[PDB]
Amino acid sequence: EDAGLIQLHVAFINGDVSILNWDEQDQEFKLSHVPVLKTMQSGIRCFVQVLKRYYVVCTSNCTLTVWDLTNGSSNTLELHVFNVENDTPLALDVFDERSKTATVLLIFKYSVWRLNFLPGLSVSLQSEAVGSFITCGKRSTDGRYLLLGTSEGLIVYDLKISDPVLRSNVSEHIECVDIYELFDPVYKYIVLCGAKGKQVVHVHTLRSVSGSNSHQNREIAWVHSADEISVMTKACLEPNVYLRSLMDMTRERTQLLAVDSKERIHLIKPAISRISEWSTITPTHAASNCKINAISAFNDEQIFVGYVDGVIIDVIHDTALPQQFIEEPIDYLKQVSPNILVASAHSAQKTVIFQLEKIDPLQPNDQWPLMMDVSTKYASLQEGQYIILFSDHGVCHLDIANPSAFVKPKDSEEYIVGFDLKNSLLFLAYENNIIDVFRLIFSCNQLRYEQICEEEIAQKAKISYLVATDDGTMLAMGFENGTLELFAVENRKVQLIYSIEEVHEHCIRQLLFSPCKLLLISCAEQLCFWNVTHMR
Amino acid sequence: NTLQQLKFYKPYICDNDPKYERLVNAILDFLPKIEENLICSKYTDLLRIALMAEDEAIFEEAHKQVQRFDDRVWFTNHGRFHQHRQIINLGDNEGRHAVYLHN
Repeated sequence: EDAGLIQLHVAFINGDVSILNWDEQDQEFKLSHVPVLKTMQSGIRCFVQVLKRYYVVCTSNCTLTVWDLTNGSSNTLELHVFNVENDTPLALDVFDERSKTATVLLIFKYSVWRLNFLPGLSVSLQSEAVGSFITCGKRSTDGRYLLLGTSEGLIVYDLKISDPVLRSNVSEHIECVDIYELFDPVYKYIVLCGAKGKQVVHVHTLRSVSGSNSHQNREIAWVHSADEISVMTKACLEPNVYLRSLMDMTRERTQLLAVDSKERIHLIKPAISRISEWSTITPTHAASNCKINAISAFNDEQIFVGYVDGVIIDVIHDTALPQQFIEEPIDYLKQVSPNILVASAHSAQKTVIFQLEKIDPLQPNDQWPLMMDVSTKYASLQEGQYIILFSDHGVCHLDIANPSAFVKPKDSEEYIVGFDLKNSLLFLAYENNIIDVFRLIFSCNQLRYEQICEEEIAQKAKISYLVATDDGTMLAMGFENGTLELFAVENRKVQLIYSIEEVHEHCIRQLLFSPCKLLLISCAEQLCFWNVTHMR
Repeated sequence: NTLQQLKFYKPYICDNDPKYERLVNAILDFLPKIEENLICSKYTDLLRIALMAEDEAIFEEAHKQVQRFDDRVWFTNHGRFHQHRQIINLGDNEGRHAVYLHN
């Protein structure tokens, strides 16, 4: 208030590259006399300092400039900006305030700038390491603690004054669209609620024994074994067993974790892969040229597979490296057979023979991407065009492949499907609101009024899988872009549980089960607790 | 989606005991906590997650329904400290701008 001493005025800048002030103390606007002065060019984020004589101005060039209200217009202090190079092209971030009459607040990208009287360069703080920065929060009555973060589609961070501690937690995840976020004062009693991009609301209580749950848990893997459930998480191995709350924390900073068939530990290290009985010095050898994204292990001890950033694929304890002749690999898989088929980005399937070749693994069928499954004797190739079946001549080596069932489906084809066990039939289901069960034969698109096969009431994009099950019908799975449902071959029946809570399912959507032995069922997204569910 | 429900819950406790009373007082929790979904298609989670904090014999009385044949649901979904939540937002719908009232 520059008039009475009542109320806070409003001011902004039009496309006239001049400052515009509005004086409102009661009801309707006044605009007394002249603006008394203008502002050179235009900025983006502008606000008043602790003194009414000075106005901080921020432009789209991410620079710090100031035009004084009194004592001339443009004076000084364009000097010493920390970083002029943005991670992604944008404007300057939102300027903030403090409860102090001197110290002020600012945030720029991944860093937080706390400022003070005198030209600047006072306090610079960062909570921790990590997309583009858009949305940000703020607090007032709560003690002026600053809500912030790099991107944080999960676990938005809060910063307490002068201390690097996180008292806030997000179990609801979040999506990212708009900039709106804020927390209620709470009028006395304490608890918090806020809204964000997903158009939802988080409710949280800061009371707890320990924080720092951020980087410990993101995805979830599982130990392959027989009738034994052991789950793993981010930061490599965290021991977990049936009906036990015991948890240990050790971080070697793994990228993506896979598990062998036995108790042997298979893991990944930045820019290398490691295979060991237990992990101490973790011995290994690799000819790999660059960093590997993910690495996995078979059941049997024969060779290994994985997709690297480059041609070379490393193995351990075994000789006879793969033949390659492919740009970069995409989809891998596990087989107990000596021969292993591997999908590729060039969409040319590769035949890997153990400890020998005597064949040329060149099969450039189509330029449409391949993704494949297998039933028993037949290799099932699902392309971006049609689905073709191969007949294996032998488990030792694969030379010729006899075509059996190939057909061109309806427009807007389905991404990926799945098959049952101890059945080996033909199944083709359209992606939107319909699923059909067929017979092997040559090809059958016919259904008509003969019989009614299941139903699809939900799934549209990214249909996932399905598998053999107990007596009644068959089960389908996956949380991606929807939920999983249950239906009957000749009839309609009840369907299973919801996607647990959060959206954006983790990279591996596979469900943990034994087909005829099924008891426990484990499903989770990010921060979810023990997944154990059984039947009596 | 509730106050009416909720509004029922003040008067209609007319004759009951702490069993039923805290049962509702609890169930008040689900009311935010419950999620809007495919409606009743996926009715399934609600039943078993009513047992998260259990003063209730309800699901034990549901033993005459929840277990029936292969037609409706089978015994699954156990939980007992699973799925977290205590989440108050049931809407999936669109929005642009939002903020709290100062009062």
